[PDB]
Amino acid sequence: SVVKSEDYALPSYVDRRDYPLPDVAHVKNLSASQKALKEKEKASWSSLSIDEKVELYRLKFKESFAEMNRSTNEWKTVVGAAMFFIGFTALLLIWEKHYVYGPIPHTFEEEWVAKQTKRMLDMKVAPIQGFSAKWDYDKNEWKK
Amino acid sequence: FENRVAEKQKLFQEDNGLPVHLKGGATDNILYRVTMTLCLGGTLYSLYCLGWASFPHK
Amino acid sequence: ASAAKGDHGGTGARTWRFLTFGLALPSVALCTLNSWLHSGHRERPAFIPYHHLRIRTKPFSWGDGNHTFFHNPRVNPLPTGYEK
Amino acid sequence: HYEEGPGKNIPFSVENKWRLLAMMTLFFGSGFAAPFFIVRHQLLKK
Amino acid sequence: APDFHDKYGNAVLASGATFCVAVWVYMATQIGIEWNPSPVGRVTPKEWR
Amino acid sequence: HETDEEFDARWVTYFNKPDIDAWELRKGMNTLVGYDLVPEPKIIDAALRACRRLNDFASAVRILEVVKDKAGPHKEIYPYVIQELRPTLNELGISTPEELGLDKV
Amino acid sequence: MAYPMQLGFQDATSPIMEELLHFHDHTLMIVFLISSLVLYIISLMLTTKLTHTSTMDAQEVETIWTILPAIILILIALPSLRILYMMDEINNPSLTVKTMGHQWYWSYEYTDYEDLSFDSYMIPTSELKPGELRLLEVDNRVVLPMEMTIRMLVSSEDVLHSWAVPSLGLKTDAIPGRLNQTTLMSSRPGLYYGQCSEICGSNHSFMPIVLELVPLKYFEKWSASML
Amino acid sequence: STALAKPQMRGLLARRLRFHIVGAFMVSLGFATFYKFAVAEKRKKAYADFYRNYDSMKDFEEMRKAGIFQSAK
Amino acid sequence: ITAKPAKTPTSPKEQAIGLSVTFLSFLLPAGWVLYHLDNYKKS
Amino acid sequence: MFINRWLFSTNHKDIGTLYLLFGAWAGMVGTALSLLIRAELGQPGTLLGDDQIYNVVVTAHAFVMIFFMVMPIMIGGFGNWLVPLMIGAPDMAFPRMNNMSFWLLPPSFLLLLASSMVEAGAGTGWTVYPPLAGNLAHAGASVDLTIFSLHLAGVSSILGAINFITTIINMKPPAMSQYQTPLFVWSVMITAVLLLLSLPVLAAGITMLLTDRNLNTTFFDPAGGGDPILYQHLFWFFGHPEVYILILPGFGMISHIVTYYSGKKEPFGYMGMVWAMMSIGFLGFIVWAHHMFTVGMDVDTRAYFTSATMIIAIPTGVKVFSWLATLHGGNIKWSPAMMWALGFIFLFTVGGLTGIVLANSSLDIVLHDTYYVVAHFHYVLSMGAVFAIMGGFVHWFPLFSGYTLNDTWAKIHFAIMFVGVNMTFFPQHFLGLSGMPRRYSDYPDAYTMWNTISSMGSFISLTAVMLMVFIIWEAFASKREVLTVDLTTTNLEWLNGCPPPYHTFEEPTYVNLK
Ligand SMILES: CCCCCCCCCCCCCCCCCC(=O)OCC(COC(=O)CCCCCCCCCCCCCCCCC)OC(=O)CCCCCCCCCCCCCCCCC
Ligand code: HEA
Ligand code: HEA
Ligand SMILES: CCCCC/C=C\C/C=C\C/C=C\C/C=C\CCCC(=O)O[C@H](COC(=O)CCCCCCCCCCCCCCCCC)COP(=O)(O)OCCN
Ligand SMILES: CCCCCC/C=C\CCCCCCCCCC(=O)O[C@H](COC(=O)CCCCCCCCCCCCCCC)COP(=O)(O)OC[C@@H](O)CO
Ligand SMILES: CCCCCCCCCCO[C@@H]1O[C@H](CO)[C@@H](O[C@H]2O[C@H](CO)[C@@H](O)[C@H](O)[C@H]2O)[C@H](O)[C@H]1O
Ligand SMILES: C[C@H](CCC(=O)O)[C@H]1CC[C@H]2[C@@H]3[C@H](O)C[C@@H]4C[C@H](O)CC[C@]4(C)[C@H]3C[C@H](O)[C@]12C
Ligand SMILES: C[C@H](CCC(=O)O)[C@H]1CC[C@H]2[C@@H]3[C@H](O)C[C@@H]4C[C@H](O)CC[C@]4(C)[C@H]3C[C@H](O)[C@]12C
Ligand code: CUA
Ligand SMILES: [O-][O-]
Ligand SMILES: [Cu+2]
Ligand SMILES: [Mg+2]
Ligand code: NA
Repeated sequence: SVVKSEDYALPSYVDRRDYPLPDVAHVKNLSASQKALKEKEKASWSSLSIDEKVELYRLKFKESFAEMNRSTNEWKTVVGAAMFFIGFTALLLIWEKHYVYGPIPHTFEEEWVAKQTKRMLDMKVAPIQGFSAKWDYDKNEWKK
Repeated sequence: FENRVAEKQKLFQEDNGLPVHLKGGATDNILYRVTMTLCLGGTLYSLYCLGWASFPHK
Repeated sequence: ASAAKGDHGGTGARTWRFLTFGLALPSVALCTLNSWLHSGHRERPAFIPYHHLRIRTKPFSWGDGNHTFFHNPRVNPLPTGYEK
Repeated sequence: HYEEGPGKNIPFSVENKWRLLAMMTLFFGSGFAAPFFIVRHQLLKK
Repeated sequence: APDFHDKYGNAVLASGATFCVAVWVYMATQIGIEWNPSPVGRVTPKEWR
Repeated sequence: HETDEEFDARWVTYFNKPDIDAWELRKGMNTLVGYDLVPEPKIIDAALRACRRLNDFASAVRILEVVKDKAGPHKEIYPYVIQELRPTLNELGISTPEELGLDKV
Repeated sequence: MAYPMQLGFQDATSPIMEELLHFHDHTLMIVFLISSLVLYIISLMLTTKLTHTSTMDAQEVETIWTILPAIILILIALPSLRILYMMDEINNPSLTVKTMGHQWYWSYEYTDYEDLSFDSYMIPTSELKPGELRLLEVDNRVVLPMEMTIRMLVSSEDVLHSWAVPSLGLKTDAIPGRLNQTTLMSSRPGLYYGQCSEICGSNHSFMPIVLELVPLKYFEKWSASML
Repeated sequence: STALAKPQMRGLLARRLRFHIVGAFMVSLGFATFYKFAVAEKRKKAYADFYRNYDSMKDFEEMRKAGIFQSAK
Repeated sequence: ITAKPAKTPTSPKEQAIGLSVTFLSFLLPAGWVLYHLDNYKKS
Repeated sequence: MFINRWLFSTNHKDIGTLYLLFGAWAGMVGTALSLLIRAELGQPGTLLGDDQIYNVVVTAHAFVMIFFMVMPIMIGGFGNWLVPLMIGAPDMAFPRMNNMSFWLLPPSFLLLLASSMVEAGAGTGWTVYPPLAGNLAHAGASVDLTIFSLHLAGVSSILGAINFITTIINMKPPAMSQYQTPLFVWSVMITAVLLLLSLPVLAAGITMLLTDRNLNTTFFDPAGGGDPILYQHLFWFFGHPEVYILILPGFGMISHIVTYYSGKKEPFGYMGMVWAMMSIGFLGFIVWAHHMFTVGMDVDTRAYFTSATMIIAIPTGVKVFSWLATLHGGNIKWSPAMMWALGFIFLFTVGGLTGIVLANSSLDIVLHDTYYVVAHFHYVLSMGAVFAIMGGFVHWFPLFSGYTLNDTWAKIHFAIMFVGVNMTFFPQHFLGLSGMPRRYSDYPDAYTMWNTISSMGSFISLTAVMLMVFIIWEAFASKREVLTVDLTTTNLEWLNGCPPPYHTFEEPTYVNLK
């Protein structure tokens, strides 16, 4: 029933698939009816009804193996919330770009970059693989 | 000299609840207050000096 | 130094076996690798009949008198130079 | 002797969660803010 | 009995993924960020000398 | 290193001890399920009969549960085990977890 | 120089830089393999309901995971040290050039015959000619003969700097009171760029290196032109 | 139909591990082969091809004509 | 781990408050300094 | 009573709590500095100023993260809280000296603050190399305050090391040998031996820098016959051990976490784990010059240091495979601490492997002083040391506080942080291979895309840090008091409840010999 803080020095109940028979019964204090059932249990189990058998099981254990092993929907909450917060971060980045950053240098302007690109090809920057390798110097175009 | 350790043992085991750094009596409190006042005052002073040194001066 | 290791509590057989297999023999293994890896003959240098080397003031009491005890023909010249 | 148990073994109080939020906000906020204001100080200094 | 994740997990996942993609796409494409992609297959080289 | 046969026999003897107590039943099962095996029917048989001597029906059901659980994805093991145990289940009146509906969330 | 969205090394301009590229490919294969094996094994450990929680004996398996990494390390160290000793080889240069680091620019001295020296400063962004590269150009490039073994001597007249040219595989610290030597051999003409590679104060980011590799006859014309 | 036969009941975890560590080896092998052709040999071929008939004077003259050099107009 | 129910449960509304207050306490001071950077690099 | 308890402490748990508070606050400072770095680099051009203000930020970022966040949290915080409990001891050997190791850190931090406020700050790198750090290129008080900051941090840790070694050798139950103590205890003891031996050398080195700057010595000044490279040897003789100091307590916490959430009573291959930590600690003293492969050393020296550095992969690999073998066969509990530890195993492995790349002196010529190095050490520090810290904090927070966290929130926090650190640092490999130098406030235009992405990653990690503060608040706000935990038979620190009483083990454990 009710676990108390002053009880950490005592054996406790656990539902763990690799500790199938815990140190204590799930239900410690039995009612008059429950004690009766435990007396019946000393006779043949064939004389136990299904409902009574389940009640004996639920005296001893909290969750069954199928119950303790159940999957949950938690991953949906975790993945969606994480995406929410990652989305929130982009708001910060938008704010930074709007109020903090000034213009970037003029070397990123389209005409500068076109000229820069030609000069890099003229000096054959990375001509084996990296860059000029990808320019067709005969056809004067990017290698298709 | 004579061995007066037993009398110091009696003094420092007296059940008066005092922590060891004060158990010698009123002299301990004086020395403690001198020490702590110098430490805390000197620390305040060091902070003042930071503030002074943090801006262009002289 | 404290070296960089750590144990004691008790220096005992178990600790010294730990040191033997965990530090001492691995170090021997490493040095064995390093050595048998830098082997491979060096070029023997030009023979020069320096007077402070290949000393003979009395014949050696074995062989022909003129060969050192662990004479290696490949790398130990005689006073007149490398043999054969 | 000292007080023992959850929320008693700490140099700050958790008796009121909103007082606590203020404390924690001052505590972590002041550490996060200090580098921005030092940078401002150095940029303003000269 | 259904927990928070049974009740709301589907909505959290859908709304979170939607917000995230939309705001990042916007940040990436609509506010003047210079990504400086490769000029290969993009830039026409222009005379500089 | 014992043969499987000697391992199994040790565990059958363990659970067959007539005056085995509750602590020993639990110790035995909780130890056994740490190994990389699903216990042989002859072991489970001895364990269920110890449950009988200890007037503990619920642990009998729990033992059937952990046998199924130890098989992991190997779905053929539990029906074979239940097959081999059905004489004992009948003799002792042990309902399976499934019969008790304890296999459903 | 580097180009936008580059993932790997600048194209090799020297034989030693090509050796490093092949050695890096070899080592990165191993890094990717071990990384991916660890990732896979993590997923393998985490994806079964089967259990085994009693004590496991470790001796046999630890032979394998000490001997196999030992062999892999040897397979990295063998080509690694081959290249190390290759870089160190007697190369007999035909030219020596000195460079001196300063806050914040490089000077160069060609004192084999003529006593030539000059300073090399970054071109400010506001003075770049159209199509020139931000933070990388200099006013006076290190003119050098291609396809020739060159001895570069590096030092500093103030704080530490470091003289680097990635596409030649070069990085030599510039330390006052010390004369460090490296060897430079460009397989190709062209312009090769590098940047100061030891923190040196206010303008550490802004003191680049530019080599200008040209045929010997053109190098000689250039030196002759400095009389 | 009749009696179920005894499935393997011992060492299921070890059997799973062995099968997949061997499988991981096979993939590693395979990947080593892919990488040596898609990356390492590709790079070796690219440099060897570039230089096999490379004309460093012709390359220089092209750069010179394009005006890239300070020292050689 | 097992635990008693919350002595002073924190509702989703309460969490939204604590979260917002926490995030603001990091963002607003830094924001103020960074917003005013240009205003600093001239004084 | 408040002052007696919190300023005059002689209690290992309260002193551990002070260290955790201190290190958390330091972690905010260090995070702010990292965001200033990444704001400067987040687009081309100049945001703040030239390399001076920028590298004052970089320098402070490193000192704060290493000396005021990681070491106080791992060694002062988890070490003080956990080590006496894990050996059943009633406190540390020198409970009063322990309190001085703590109270030296706020003064140390104040000196670091003062260094950045006076003059133009110490824009030297955390390595503080002369002559840049000398009295002509860094005239004025900033570098001297930085040296004094390190002196006080050094004394704090040396005394703490003396305390931990003495406690761990002398205060175990009389039946417990060293080979019956938990791996986290081993990891602290070995870390403490490394601190004891390495910090005095650093102290010697920075004292010589102090006297070069103020008493006209010339240890590092060629004009007097000194040598800047001597400083580098002295610094790195400490600085390589220091990175093993930063990771070893992390290894010890990872061992406990992986064991616990695999449902195991013990880590796989205990004696191999002890061997591996001792081996790493020993090898960590004979490799320092791999920080110096471009300074001009002779080729045989570079070959020795290449080889000796790579062999550390062997014991480290034993630990990685033993963690995997601890997971093997487990009943895995997918707790947030387990997520931190799994992320640790993989990402620490990636960073260790790029360290092995860097160990090759030939390739290090091209990689040295580039962002490849930055990528290497942030995988082992931002995704190794920090993940071990986060895993241990979420695992043991209920022990220290008596309250549970919200596990779903902690899992969200892990997910955000995982994305953020990988987005920040993985592209820095490309920046390094392609030649972007360290300690630059601005970069050639070709480097823009990956710098942009890396700075976006740093903001995601900032969102995680903020969320962590809220999560800790939520736990203290809701007050879910712990009842029981699993596996106390193999996790003694839990067996006095949550939180444990001020005094524990007043009656020591009973352990017999047989
Ligand atoms: C959690 C996500 C957060 C978001 C942030 C990202 C996280 C990282 C995940 C990203 C996961 C990526 C897995 C492999 C990435 C290699 C990319 C590459 O093409 O590499 C190129 C090389 C250099 O290569 C070259 O010299 C030429 C390259 C181009 C070849 C010709 C093709 C031309 C077109 C190029 C197309 C691109 C090819 C890519 C091909 C891609 C194949 C995979 O660079 C390098 O060495 C950089 C790497 C240095 C050391 C890290 C190795 C350890 C990683 C193993 C597990 C991943 C851990 C990630 C850590 C996290 C993983 C879980
Ligand atoms: C926690 C901190 C930490 C840790 C643990 C490490 C661990 C290692 N580090 Fe690193 N390092 C730093 C932090 C760290 N480092 C820092 C901060 C710097 C920069 C200093 C500065 O300049 O500011 C740096 C710099 C640095 C350099 C200098 C580079 C330069 O400046 O040019 C080198 C070179 O050898 C290096 C190597 C290594 C190696 C080989 C390891 C090894 O210990 C890694 C061993 C681990 C593995 C290899 C992974 C696990 C193993 C297996 C799965 C087995 C199979 C593997 C193989 C067979 C290879 N580190
Ligand atoms: C432990 C060490 C550590 C850590 C964690 C970090 C974290 C980060 N670092 Fe840092 N960094 C260094 C140590 C570290 N760094 C060092 C030594 C240098 C070299 C200095 C030099 O060149 O001189 C360096 C350099 C460096 C550079 C290169 C600067 C240059 O060369 O110009 C960059 C650039 O992006 C960078 C960025 C970041 C970022 C974005 C993070 C982020 O990932 C940070 C994100 C936040 C966290 C990881 C949380 C931290 C807080 C806690 C863990 C407390 C949690 C609280 C409780 C448990 C209660 N770092
Ligand atoms: C581990 C491998 C080696 C193990 C040791 C091997 C031999 C040890 C023998 C005794 C050593 C004692 C000293 C003897 C002096 C010389 C032996 C030196 C060791 C040796 O063996 O030297 C060899 C010469 O031996 C020679 O001359 C002649 C060698 C034989 C003659 C010995 C003469 C008697 C010496 C007198 C001893 C007096 C002792 C008095 C002690 C009094 C103490 C109170 C060297 O060979 P090499 O061909 O010249 O060079 C190698 C070329 N490839
Ligand atoms: C640039 C200028 C930098 C200046 C930095 C100065 C910083 C420090 C201010 C130091 C003030 C020191 C005040 C006295 C400290 C005495 C400590 C001591 O003596 O500690 C003792 C333990 O250390 C032991 O023994 C072992 C032996 C005693 C160690 C005492 C060391 C003092 C620290 C000096 C610095 C050392 C650095 C060394 C390496 C370079 C006792 O431990 P307690 O826990 O107290 O009691 C335990 C009780 O059972 C005793 O009855
Ligand atoms: C690297 C870590 C930092 C991450 C980024 C922080 C995320 C943004 C947080 C918001 O910060 C606020 O932004 C306002 C702008 O939105 C500023 O108001 C400023 O701008 C307003 C309008 O332009 C005026 O009304 C105000 O008076 C003026 O102070 C205000 O000072 C600042 O606190
Ligand atoms: C002997 C010692 C302790 C054994 C014990 O008393 O429990 C053990 C612990 C770790 C062992 C080492 C580690 O398992 C790592 C290596 C593994 C190789 O298979 C043998 C050498 C190897 C270096 C081992 C030698 C030796 O067996 C060590 C050092
Ligand atoms: C780096 C250090 C010198 C520091 C100094 O300049 O002050 C020197 C002193 C002794 C040297 C070592 C010793 O000379 C012994 C070895 C000699 C080998 O040729 C290189 C490795 C070798 C292990 C050396 C490495 C390195 O050069 C050492 C360690
Ligand atoms: Cu000159 Cu950096
Ligand atoms: O230092 O690695
Ligand atoms: Cu190192
Ligand atoms: Mg350097
Ligand atoms: Na910038």
